Amino acid sequence: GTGYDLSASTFSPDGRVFQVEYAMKAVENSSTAIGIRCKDGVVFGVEKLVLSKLYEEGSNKRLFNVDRHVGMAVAGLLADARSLADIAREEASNFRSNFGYNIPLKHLADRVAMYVHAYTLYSAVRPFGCSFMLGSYSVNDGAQLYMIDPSGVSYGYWGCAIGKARQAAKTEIEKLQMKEMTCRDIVKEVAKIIYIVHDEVKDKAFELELSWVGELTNGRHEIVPKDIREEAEKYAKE
Amino acid sequence: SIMSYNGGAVMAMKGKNCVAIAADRRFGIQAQMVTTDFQKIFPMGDRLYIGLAGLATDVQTVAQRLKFRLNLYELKEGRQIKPYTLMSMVANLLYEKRFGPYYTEPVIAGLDPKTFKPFICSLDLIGCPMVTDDFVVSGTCAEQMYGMCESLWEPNMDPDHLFETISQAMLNAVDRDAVSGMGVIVHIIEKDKITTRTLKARMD
Amino acid sequence: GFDRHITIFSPEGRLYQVEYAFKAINQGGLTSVAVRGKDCAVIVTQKKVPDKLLDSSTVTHLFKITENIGCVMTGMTADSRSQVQRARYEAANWKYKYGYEIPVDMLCKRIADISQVYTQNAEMRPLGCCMILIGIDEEQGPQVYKCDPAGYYCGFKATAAGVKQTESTSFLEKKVKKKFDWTFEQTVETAITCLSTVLSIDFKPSEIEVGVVTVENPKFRILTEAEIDAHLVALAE
Amino acid sequence: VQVKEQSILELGSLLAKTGQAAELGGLLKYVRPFLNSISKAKAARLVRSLLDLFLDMEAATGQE
Amino acid sequence: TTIAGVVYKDGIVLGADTRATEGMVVADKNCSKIHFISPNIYCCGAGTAADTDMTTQLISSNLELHSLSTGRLPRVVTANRMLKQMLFRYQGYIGAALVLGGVDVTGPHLYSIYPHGSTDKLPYVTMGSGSLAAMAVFEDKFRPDMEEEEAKNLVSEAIAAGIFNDLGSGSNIDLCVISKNKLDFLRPYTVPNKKGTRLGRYRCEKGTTAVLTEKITPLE
Amino acid sequence: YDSRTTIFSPEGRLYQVEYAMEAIGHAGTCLGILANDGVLLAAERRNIHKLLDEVFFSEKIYKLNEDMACSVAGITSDANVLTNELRLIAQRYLLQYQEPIPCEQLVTALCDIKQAYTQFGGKRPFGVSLLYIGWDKHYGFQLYQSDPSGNYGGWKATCIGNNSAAAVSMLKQDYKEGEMTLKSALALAIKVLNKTMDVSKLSAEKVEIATLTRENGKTVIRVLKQKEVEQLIKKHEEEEAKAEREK
Amino acid sequence: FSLTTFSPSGKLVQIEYALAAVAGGAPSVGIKAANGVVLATEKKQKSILYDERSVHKVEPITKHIGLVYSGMGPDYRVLVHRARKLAQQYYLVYQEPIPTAQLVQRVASVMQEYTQSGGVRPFGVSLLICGWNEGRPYLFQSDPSGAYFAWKATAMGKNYVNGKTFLEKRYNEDLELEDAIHTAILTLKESFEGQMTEDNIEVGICNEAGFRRLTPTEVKDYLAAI
Repeated sequence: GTGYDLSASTFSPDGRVFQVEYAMKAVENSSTAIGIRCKDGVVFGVEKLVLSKLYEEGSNKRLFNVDRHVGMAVAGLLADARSLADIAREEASNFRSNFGYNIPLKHLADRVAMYVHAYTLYSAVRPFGCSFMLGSYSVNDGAQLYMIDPSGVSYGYWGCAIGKARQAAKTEIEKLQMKEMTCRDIVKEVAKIIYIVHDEVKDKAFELELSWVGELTNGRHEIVPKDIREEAEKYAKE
Repeated sequence: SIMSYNGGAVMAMKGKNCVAIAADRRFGIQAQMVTTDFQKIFPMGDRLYIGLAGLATDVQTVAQRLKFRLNLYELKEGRQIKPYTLMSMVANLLYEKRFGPYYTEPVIAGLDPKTFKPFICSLDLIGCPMVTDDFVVSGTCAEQMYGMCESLWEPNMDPDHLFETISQAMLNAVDRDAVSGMGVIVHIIEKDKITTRTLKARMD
Repeated sequence: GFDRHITIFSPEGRLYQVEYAFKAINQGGLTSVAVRGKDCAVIVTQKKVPDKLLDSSTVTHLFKITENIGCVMTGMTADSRSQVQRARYEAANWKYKYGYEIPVDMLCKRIADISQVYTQNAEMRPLGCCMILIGIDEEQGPQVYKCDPAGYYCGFKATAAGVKQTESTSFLEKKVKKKFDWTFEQTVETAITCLSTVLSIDFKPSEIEVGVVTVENPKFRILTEAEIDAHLVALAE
Repeated sequence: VQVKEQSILELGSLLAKTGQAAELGGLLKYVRPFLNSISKAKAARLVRSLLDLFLDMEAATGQE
Repeated sequence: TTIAGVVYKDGIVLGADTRATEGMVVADKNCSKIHFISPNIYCCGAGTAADTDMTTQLISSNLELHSLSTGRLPRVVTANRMLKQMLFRYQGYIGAALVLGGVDVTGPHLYSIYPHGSTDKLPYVTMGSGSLAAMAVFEDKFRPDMEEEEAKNLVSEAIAAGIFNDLGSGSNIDLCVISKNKLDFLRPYTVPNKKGTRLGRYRCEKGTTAVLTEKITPLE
Repeated sequence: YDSRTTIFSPEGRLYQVEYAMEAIGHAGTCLGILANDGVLLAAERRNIHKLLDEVFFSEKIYKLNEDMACSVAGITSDANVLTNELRLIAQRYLLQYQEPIPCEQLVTALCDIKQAYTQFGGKRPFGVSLLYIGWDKHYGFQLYQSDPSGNYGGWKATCIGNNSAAAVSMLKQDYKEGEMTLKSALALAIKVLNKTMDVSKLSAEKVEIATLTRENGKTVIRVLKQKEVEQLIKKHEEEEAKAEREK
Repeated sequence: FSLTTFSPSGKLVQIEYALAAVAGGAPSVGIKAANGVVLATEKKQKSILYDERSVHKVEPITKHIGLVYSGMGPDYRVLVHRARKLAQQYYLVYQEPIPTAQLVQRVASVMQEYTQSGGVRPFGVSLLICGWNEGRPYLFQSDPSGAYFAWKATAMGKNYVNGKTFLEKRYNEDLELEDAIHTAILTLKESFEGQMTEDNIEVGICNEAGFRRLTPTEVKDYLAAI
């Protein structure tokens, strides 16, 4: 503390970077998220606090489309999250322009994690206050899902959660048996887990932003049709 | 052509423990002479001289820049320049302007500060060194100096006969060319003295 | 003050920032062992996987920088990946500028020079990750080197990095002092028993990931579950 | 050029092995030009080694 | 200018003429067209002499620095790559045609470097204005895995043919033979062209060459 | 109170610059005395450890141009770069005008660069003050003293060393313009150096002196070697002995 | 700020801390003999795990310039790389002078990027330079902030004071032949704690023929009969 947690370039006496240790606290404080790799795809899901009913239908959505087959579910400081999503979109576009075809998810996650590490390495710039999952599917490489901490590195996840209640979500995620369940029931189950996570116990009403990618969508990461997934929300309510 | 814009003819030859550098003293545009006392032989040291041939403006610019670099190097080191090192410095200075070359063909003539070993070399416009032990020349009529030297030069020559041979070659060459002449300056460098002579030349 | 806050020389005549980064390598809870043998060099590090929701396929700390050089990383994972990317870029750039493949010692020297530039100046900070890189080199046999956050690139025969690196180095010093060369069975077994004595869990053949570079067979073999299980069975026999 | 001093060392070793005293004494008195032609330390230690070997076995207390 | 090289059994033999001409007039009769790079590799030059000299000196300096940094012997492939990058960066403005030869830990190598940056590895290489004659001599009298003396003789024959069949080349033969353990420069190896003696004392004694004025500045 | 270099004081003083200039007095000792047909510099060799070889041939005295020479009295790190820049400026003027640079112009350029260093940016002032002796066509022999503040001065007898006050007092007491010659200037310089150096009978090794003289249309800057210096010391010792005994 | 900095009234505090750091613990003695210069240092590796033929303390900058150093070895690597580049650039500019001893003074002078442009944090290594391409040898020392000193015999280790005292008492002298390396090893012995061996001691010699880092064979040969 004191003089060591002032700039990211200052190492702790024990050998730690306290700026990122505090940036992780913003992710821990912001709303939670969940992403599950189904048998033939990856299903996302994020609850979003409607801080006031003055807002329209779900805006500043935690889900983003960084590429044609790749989607990003982010939590934490949302402005820097959107800036990082723009960075990821630019990286995917550059890779498609240079090497053709579609950017593999592992390489995209590695590059964006390296960019985040570059931002947390120096002193003038500050570490990003956001953690996100990158999910994509392809016929060749199946379904992948990588999660990036505000300072850490991408890690392969069968199913991951980040935000306010990580352990509470992860317990039921590990309770759920993935790797053999189709993405439909996985949408139902991610909605169920999010509603199991507390929504109105001490906060306002929450909206359910759920994303899709898989062979059922032949790649092409898109937001699940909310009109037909309201019944999945109803099953989650029960 | 361009190298023959202002004329010029510079000679350098080797004797026995002595060197000799000579050059015409004519400056002028294509056809006319402007002055008969133009300087093309410049002393880089007590026993080391340089001769330049080409555009007179490029002659003076190369001389001034080389003097600047040489003075800086002498101040940095404190020991006198070796003629091989100065030829190298000239070569680098010329090559620094590879695509904008100074249209000059410098030659080096002098003695080692300690061993008193004669050293004569020539350089092209780009800066290729041509180190030999008999003679080098430059200018519009370099072929004439070659033709004269290939029969008037003798190895291990006394400084007096070296001066006689260099004077004969320069006078005949500036007589047989159309752009250079009207006076020949010659410097004889020995281990202890410098002999500067202005030859009796056809002023036309 | 700020002697211990920025990369500046201390009044006592020391550099505290890199001294803190070296302990940052200890932070993270991991260890690695590198053993050079008669003809091969093997590196093994534990694979600490919390919960199975992670993909054990990609949680590794060892990578292929080029076709013949493999590294293992100890410390913070972000800086580790950044230095791995830098090493791969350096190897590719060396192969482009110079036809022959980059020697492992030269790659370690370049990485250590980058780290020394990092500990120089004050705008940036040193990367808290210690890299041990191995590779077969002609006219040199197996070669193992370590580049640290300071920039001191060295290490040979038996070298370890991590939290309990001192105990592993002591045991490997005892082993190398025992004058007997290790073939391509004894080197791997020596590394495995070193890491097992450091952290006594009997090393179920899923929590470690060993990289091997031999002379007759080049390339950085990341040995699979079957190979590590066979080596463990042979050792515990 | 240093092979000669190797021969001197080789000769001294055999003289010590056999136990010769007069021959070793003559050799020590003869090698002085070679002692003052090489490195001072190397010549000095060669002198010490030859002297110690000479004083080892043959106990000429009136001559040592 | 005529330079050539061959890969013999134990290494490389390089040959070159020593005629540096300005246009159509001979300027240098002993111009060293074989340039040292590293104690195991040499390289012959052709084309613009100044550009060739500067390029080869830069490559030699960089490769000496590289060898000092690595602590090992340098490699012919590395020198080729450096030369190719440097020349292709300038897109042939460096009018330098080079013949690189050397001995590495992987075996002797011989390469041809073109001003535009083209390179290739060949058992025998010829370059320069009179390159055609030396290439023909090789094609007629080349045998793979040919011994040291025979390789030297073949290179000498090719250089001599280039000298006597190209007017802008010759006046000496410069040779270098290199192997795993031998680096031997030969300088003038054979002088097939000797200047005839000057008949009569064609010299000028003192008293002639009337001088207008003379200045004497004695030194220490 | 001190801070980043480009500051002032509540009174309005540049206390960083003043501190640096006072620190120049600490360590090093050089003095310059101007006389007719020759101006000379005297320098005190600080470290005379027997383990040196004295191959640089000059430590305090630096030849900066054909017609001038300087002597630094500050930290050597800035002294080297300042001497290099001064030689570069002199040779640039020589290239531009094809004429030796006047001493005043050279000193003004150097003090301008020092004023710039102490003026703008977060850069340290050049902690070095140096003398200059030289000859020109306009003013003949000249002597100048420049401080790290960038405010040079045209002097004729000055010292810049540790006991600079004592040395300048000794100069003022025993300085006579007009009557002064090169030999008398040598005698005065050796006497004042003996005064400012506590150990009497100064060795020729601990004192380095250089004299600039005007030969026939050419400036010669000769550094006095050991034998000539100790001969001057012997003559000075004879003078001191005669003066002391004649009372 | 971004240069050599932190100079209060009458002091160079940051430079003084750098000089305290370069006190180090590696003696790295240097002796300028009549025939040449010997730079000998101590390689006391921690345990036997480290190697001695892998990393070196003596680096040949060019044909006859050898270099030995002091504390902060990682800084020394960058410094010697810069010195090699600078010497190579000088040799390329002034082509073919075989510049070693007419360059040793020059390369020491161009060791101004070494400290006069410190780079925020000054270098923490003092280095000794040897060169003999002038008919005479040269030994120079560049410190973390100063410049060439032109030593004849000195040490830059933890016991550099007593090492220099041993050098002067043992009379480094002027008539000493090239084999003053024995005296250099003896001076190391005073600042050495152990039975020094061929791999434990690294020494390079620079004579008029050139510079050469002595292999462990000759180092052990010299260490024999000591």
